Amino acid sequence: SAKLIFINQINDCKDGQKLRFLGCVQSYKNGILRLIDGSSSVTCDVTVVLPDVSIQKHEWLNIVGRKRQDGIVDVLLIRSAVGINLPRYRQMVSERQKC
Repeated sequence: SAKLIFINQINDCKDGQKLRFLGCVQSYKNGILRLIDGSSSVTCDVTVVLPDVSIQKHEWLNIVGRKRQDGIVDVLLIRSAVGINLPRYRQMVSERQKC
């Protein structure tokens, strides 16, 4: 069960921790997906190209992956977040963390 967090909290987590977060595609080249949320960013290693994951610059994606070290996440699964209500998403994530 991945901890749902913002990209700006990834560096607070322990190496090897499973995480789920949302990020906007800055670039996707040669196996590396650079994701940004506001002023925070994370480099995501999409180590294997698997079926059914269509990525485009500037789209928002939901990532489940493992933290490798600060700023780097090994990806486990990618789901599209087209149409996501960003402010509501942030309130919901934060509400769970208020727990």
